[PDB]
Amino acid sequence: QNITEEFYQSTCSAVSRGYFSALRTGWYTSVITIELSNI
Amino acid sequence: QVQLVQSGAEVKKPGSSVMVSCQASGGLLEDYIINWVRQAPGQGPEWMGGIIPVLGTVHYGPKFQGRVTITADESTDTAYMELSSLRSEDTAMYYCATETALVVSETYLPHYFDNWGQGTLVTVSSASTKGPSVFPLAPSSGGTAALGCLVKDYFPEPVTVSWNSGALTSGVHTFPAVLQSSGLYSLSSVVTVPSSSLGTQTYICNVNHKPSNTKVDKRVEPKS
Repeated sequence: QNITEEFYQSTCSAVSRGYFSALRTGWYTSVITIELSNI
Repeated sequence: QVQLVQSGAEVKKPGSSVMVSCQASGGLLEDYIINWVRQAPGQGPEWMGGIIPVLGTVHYGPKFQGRVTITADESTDTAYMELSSLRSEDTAMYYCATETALVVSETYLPHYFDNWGQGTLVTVSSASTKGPSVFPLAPSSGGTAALGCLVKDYFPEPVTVSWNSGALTSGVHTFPAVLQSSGLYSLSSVVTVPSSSLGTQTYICNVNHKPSNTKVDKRVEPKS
Protein backbone atom coordinates (compact mmCIF):
# COMPACT_ATOMS: atom_id res chain seq x y z
CA GLN A 1 0.00 0.00 0.00
CA ASN A 2 2.33 2.72 -1.31
CA ILE A 3 0.50 5.89 -2.40
CA THR A 4 2.15 9.08 -3.68
CA GLU A 5 0.33 12.43 -3.77
CA GLU A 6 1.29 15.50 -5.80
CA PHE A 7 -0.03 19.01 -5.16
CA TYR A 8 0.24 21.62 -7.92
CA GLN A 9 0.25 25.17 -6.58
CA SER A 10 -0.21 26.57 -10.09
CA THR A 11 -3.66 25.05 -10.49
CA CYS A 12 -4.59 24.30 -6.86
CA SER A 13 -5.11 20.60 -7.55
CA ALA A 14 -3.81 17.31 -6.15
CA VAL A 15 -3.31 13.87 -7.69
CA SER A 16 -3.08 10.69 -5.59
CA ARG A 17 -1.21 8.12 -7.68
CA GLY A 18 -0.67 4.40 -7.16
CA TYR A 19 -4.24 3.20 -6.76
CA PHE A 20 -5.47 0.28 -8.86
CA SER A 21 -8.68 -0.24 -10.77
CA ALA A 22 -11.59 -2.63 -10.37
CA LEU A 23 -14.23 -1.53 -12.88
CA ARG A 24 -17.63 -3.23 -13.11
CA THR A 25 -17.70 -3.94 -16.85
CA GLY A 26 -20.43 -6.59 -17.04
CA TRP A 27 -23.21 -8.45 -15.27
CA TYR A 28 -23.68 -12.06 -14.16
CA THR A 29 -27.24 -13.22 -13.49
CA SER A 30 -28.26 -16.24 -11.42
CA VAL A 31 -31.69 -17.61 -10.52
CA ILE A 32 -32.08 -18.70 -6.90
CA THR A 33 -35.09 -20.90 -6.19
CA ILE A 34 -37.03 -22.03 -3.13
CA GLU A 35 -39.49 -24.92 -3.38
CA LEU A 36 -42.83 -24.22 -1.71
CA SER A 37 -46.00 -26.14 -0.85
CA ASN A 38 -49.29 -24.21 -0.78
CA ILE A 39 -51.72 -25.27 1.94
CA GLN B 1 -61.32 -43.26 19.27
CA VAL B 2 -62.55 -43.71 15.68
CA GLN B 3 -63.13 -47.37 14.78
CA LEU B 4 -62.75 -48.67 11.22
CA VAL B 5 -65.21 -51.47 10.38
CA GLN B 6 -64.46 -53.45 7.22
CA SER B 7 -66.69 -55.90 5.37
CA GLY B 8 -66.67 -59.53 6.42
CA ALA B 9 -64.30 -62.25 5.31
CA GLU B 10 -65.38 -64.32 2.31
CA VAL B 11 -64.24 -66.82 -0.33
CA LYS B 12 -64.26 -65.71 -3.98
CA LYS B 13 -63.72 -67.79 -7.11
CA PRO B 14 -60.50 -67.39 -9.14
CA GLY B 15 -60.76 -64.85 -11.92
CA SER B 16 -63.75 -63.10 -10.34
CA SER B 17 -63.70 -59.71 -8.59
CA VAL B 18 -64.11 -58.87 -4.90
CA MET B 19 -65.40 -55.73 -3.20
CA VAL B 20 -64.36 -54.89 0.37
CA SER B 21 -66.00 -52.06 2.32
CA CYS B 22 -64.58 -50.07 5.22
CA GLN B 23 -66.92 -48.14 7.54
CA ALA B 24 -65.75 -45.10 9.53
CA SER B 25 -67.54 -44.19 12.76
CA GLY B 26 -66.91 -40.92 14.60
CA GLY B 27 -65.55 -38.81 11.74
CA LEU B 28 -65.93 -37.94 8.09
CA LEU B 29 -64.00 -39.68 5.31
CA GLU B 30 -62.87 -36.32 3.91
CA ASP B 31 -60.95 -35.77 7.19
CA TYR B 32 -58.63 -38.75 6.61
CA ILE B 33 -56.28 -40.39 4.19
CA ILE B 34 -57.81 -43.85 3.72
CA ASN B 35 -55.27 -46.55 2.90
CA TRP B 36 -55.60 -50.23 2.03
CA VAL B 37 -52.84 -52.61 3.16
CA ARG B 38 -52.71 -56.35 2.62
CA GLN B 39 -50.68 -59.05 4.35
CA ALA B 40 -50.13 -62.48 2.88
CA PRO B 41 -49.39 -65.30 5.34
CA GLY B 42 -45.69 -65.28 6.20
CA GLN B 43 -45.00 -61.87 4.61
CA GLY B 44 -44.92 -58.30 5.73
CA PRO B 45 -47.67 -55.86 4.87
CA GLU B 46 -47.90 -54.37 1.39
CA TRP B 47 -49.47 -50.99 0.68
CA MET B 48 -52.07 -51.16 -2.09
CA GLY B 49 -53.22 -47.56 -2.36
CA GLY B 50 -54.92 -44.64 -0.74
CA ILE B 51 -57.46 -41.94 -1.50
CA ILE B 52 -57.55 -38.39 -0.16
CA PRO B 53 -61.14 -37.13 -0.57
CA VAL B 54 -60.34 -33.67 0.82
CA LEU B 55 -58.08 -33.29 -2.23
CA GLY B 56 -59.97 -35.70 -4.50
CA THR B 57 -56.89 -37.78 -5.33
CA VAL B 58 -56.53 -41.55 -5.61
CA HIS B 59 -53.17 -43.34 -5.60
CA TYR B 60 -52.43 -46.94 -6.57
CA GLY B 61 -49.36 -49.03 -5.95
CA PRO B 62 -47.65 -49.89 -9.24
CA LYS B 63 -48.31 -53.65 -8.88
CA PHE B 64 -52.04 -53.07 -8.35
CA GLN B 65 -52.86 -50.14 -10.64
CA GLY B 66 -55.27 -51.13 -13.39
CA ARG B 67 -56.93 -53.92 -11.38
CA VAL B 68 -57.71 -52.11 -8.10
CA THR B 69 -60.36 -49.42 -7.60
CA ILE B 70 -60.65 -47.51 -4.32
CA THR B 71 -63.59 -45.16 -3.78
CA ALA B 72 -64.76 -42.93 -0.95
CA ASP B 73 -68.52 -42.68 -0.37
CA GLU B 74 -68.85 -39.49 1.64
CA SER B 75 -72.62 -40.00 1.93
CA THR B 76 -72.06 -42.99 4.24
CA ASP B 77 -68.42 -42.49 5.36
CA THR B 78 -67.56 -45.85 3.77
CA ALA B 79 -64.37 -46.55 1.83
CA TYR B 80 -64.10 -49.43 -0.61
CA MET B 81 -61.48 -51.52 -2.37
CA GLU B 82 -62.30 -53.59 -5.47
CA LEU B 83 -59.66 -56.02 -6.76
CA SER B 84 -60.51 -57.80 -10.02
CA SER B 85 -59.15 -61.00 -11.60
CA LEU B 86 -58.51 -62.80 -8.32
CA ARG B 87 -55.94 -65.60 -8.16
CA SER B 88 -54.11 -67.68 -5.58
CA GLU B 89 -51.45 -65.06 -4.80
CA ASP B 90 -54.19 -62.78 -3.47
CA THR B 91 -55.08 -65.03 -0.51
CA ALA B 92 -54.22 -62.60 2.29
CA MET B 93 -55.68 -60.53 5.11
CA TYR B 94 -56.65 -57.13 3.72
CA TYR B 95 -56.48 -54.15 6.09
CA CYS B 96 -58.13 -50.73 5.86
CA ALA B 97 -55.91 -48.09 7.49
CA THR B 98 -56.26 -44.32 7.86
CA GLU B 99 -54.05 -41.27 8.33
CA THR B 100 -55.62 -38.07 9.63
CA ALA B 101 -55.86 -35.40 6.93
CA LEU B 102 -57.11 -32.40 8.89
CA VAL B 103 -54.63 -29.77 7.64
CA VAL B 104 -53.40 -30.77 4.17
CA SER B 105 -51.70 -28.89 1.33
CA GLU B 106 -51.90 -30.06 -2.29
CA THR B 107 -49.80 -33.05 -3.43
CA TYR B 108 -50.16 -34.43 0.08
CA LEU B 109 -49.24 -38.12 0.24
CA PRO B 110 -49.98 -41.00 2.63
CA HIS B 111 -47.22 -41.38 5.18
CA TYR B 112 -48.30 -43.68 8.03
CA PHE B 113 -51.23 -45.69 9.41
CA ASP B 114 -52.32 -44.80 12.95
CA ASN B 115 -55.89 -46.14 12.81
CA TRP B 116 -56.62 -49.59 11.38
CA GLY B 117 -59.60 -51.68 10.45
CA GLN B 118 -59.95 -55.17 11.84
CA GLY B 119 -58.84 -56.75 8.57
CA THR B 120 -60.71 -58.83 6.00
CA LEU B 121 -59.48 -62.31 5.14
CA VAL B 122 -60.21 -62.89 1.45
CA THR B 123 -59.59 -66.50 0.42
CA VAL B 124 -59.55 -67.28 -3.31
CA SER B 125 -60.45 -70.92 -3.85
CA SER B 126 -62.75 -73.29 -5.72
CA ALA B 127 -64.13 -74.91 -2.56
CA SER B 128 -67.61 -74.15 -1.25
CA THR B 129 -68.44 -72.34 1.95
CA LYS B 130 -68.98 -74.83 4.76
CA GLY B 131 -69.77 -74.35 8.43
CA PRO B 132 -67.92 -76.20 11.16
CA SER B 133 -69.06 -78.80 13.65
CA VAL B 134 -68.31 -78.25 17.34
CA PHE B 135 -67.60 -81.17 19.66
CA PRO B 136 -66.93 -81.09 23.42
CA LEU B 137 -63.63 -82.14 24.98
CA ALA B 138 -64.96 -83.18 28.38
CA PRO B 139 -62.66 -83.17 31.44
CA SER B 140 -62.27 -85.95 33.99
CA SER B 141 -59.91 -87.00 36.77
CA GLY B 142 -53.44 -82.26 40.54
CA GLY B 143 -55.70 -79.32 41.32
CA THR B 144 -56.48 -78.06 37.81
CA ALA B 145 -58.51 -79.76 35.07
CA ALA B 146 -58.81 -78.86 31.39
CA LEU B 147 -61.75 -78.85 28.99
CA GLY B 148 -62.61 -77.41 25.62
CA CYS B 149 -64.47 -77.77 22.35
CA LEU B 150 -63.30 -78.76 18.87
CA VAL B 151 -64.26 -76.70 15.82
CA LYS B 152 -63.90 -79.01 12.83
CA ASP B 153 -64.41 -78.94 9.04
CA TYR B 154 -65.02 -75.36 7.91
CA PHE B 155 -63.98 -73.30 4.93
CA PRO B 156 -62.53 -70.72 4.58
CA GLU B 157 -60.77 -69.20 7.58
CA PRO B 158 -61.37 -67.65 10.00
CA VAL B 159 -63.44 -69.13 12.80
CA THR B 160 -63.82 -67.18 16.02
CA VAL B 161 -64.34 -68.54 19.53
CA SER B 162 -65.03 -66.92 22.89
CA TRP B 163 -65.48 -68.49 26.32
CA ASN B 164 -68.50 -67.52 28.43
CA SER B 165 -69.39 -64.75 25.95
CA GLY B 166 -65.82 -63.49 26.35
CA ALA B 167 -65.83 -63.64 30.16
CA LEU B 168 -63.26 -66.44 30.49
CA THR B 169 -59.94 -65.24 29.03
CA SER B 170 -57.17 -65.89 31.56
CA GLY B 171 -55.94 -69.34 30.58
CA VAL B 172 -57.65 -69.79 27.21
CA HIS B 173 -55.56 -71.14 24.34
CA THR B 174 -57.18 -71.09 20.91
CA PHE B 175 -54.78 -72.78 18.56
CA PRO B 176 -54.20 -71.71 14.95
CA ALA B 177 -56.27 -73.61 12.43
CA VAL B 178 -54.74 -76.66 10.76
CA LEU B 179 -55.61 -77.66 7.21
CA GLN B 180 -56.28 -81.38 7.35
CA SER B 181 -55.36 -83.84 4.62
CA SER B 182 -59.04 -84.13 3.72
CA GLY B 183 -59.11 -80.37 3.20
CA LEU B 184 -61.07 -77.72 5.08
CA TYR B 185 -59.79 -76.15 8.29
CA SER B 186 -60.08 -77.46 11.85
CA LEU B 187 -59.27 -75.79 15.15
CA SER B 188 -59.22 -76.44 18.87
CA SER B 189 -59.86 -74.22 21.88
CA VAL B 190 -58.90 -75.39 25.37
CA VAL B 191 -58.92 -73.63 28.74
CA THR B 192 -57.59 -74.74 32.13
CA VAL B 193 -59.77 -74.25 35.20
CA PRO B 194 -59.63 -75.21 38.91
CA SER B 195 -60.94 -78.73 39.54
CA SER B 196 -63.36 -77.52 42.24
CA SER B 197 -65.48 -75.54 39.75
CA LEU B 198 -66.08 -78.48 37.39
CA GLY B 199 -69.59 -78.96 38.80
CA THR B 200 -70.53 -75.47 39.97
CA GLN B 201 -69.52 -73.46 36.88
CA THR B 202 -70.89 -73.38 33.32
CA TYR B 203 -68.40 -73.13 30.45
CA ILE B 204 -69.69 -72.21 26.99
CA CYS B 205 -67.60 -71.68 23.87
CA ASN B 206 -69.18 -69.24 21.40
CA VAL B 207 -67.94 -70.27 17.96
CA ASN B 208 -68.63 -68.02 14.97
CA HIS B 209 -67.70 -68.69 11.34
CA LYS B 210 -69.08 -65.52 9.80
CA PRO B 211 -68.37 -66.54 6.15
CA SER B 212 -70.86 -69.43 6.55
CA ASN B 213 -73.44 -67.63 8.75
CA THR B 214 -72.75 -70.13 11.56
CA LYS B 215 -73.31 -69.12 15.19
CA VAL B 216 -72.83 -71.96 17.70
CA ASP B 217 -72.94 -71.88 21.54
CA LYS B 218 -71.58 -75.22 22.81
CA ARG B 219 -71.89 -76.20 26.50
CA VAL B 220 -69.05 -78.28 27.99
CA GLU B 221 -69.36 -80.45 31.12
CA PRO B 222 -68.57 -84.06 32.14
CA LYS B 223 -70.95 -86.85 31.17
CA SER B 224 -72.33 -89.86 33.02
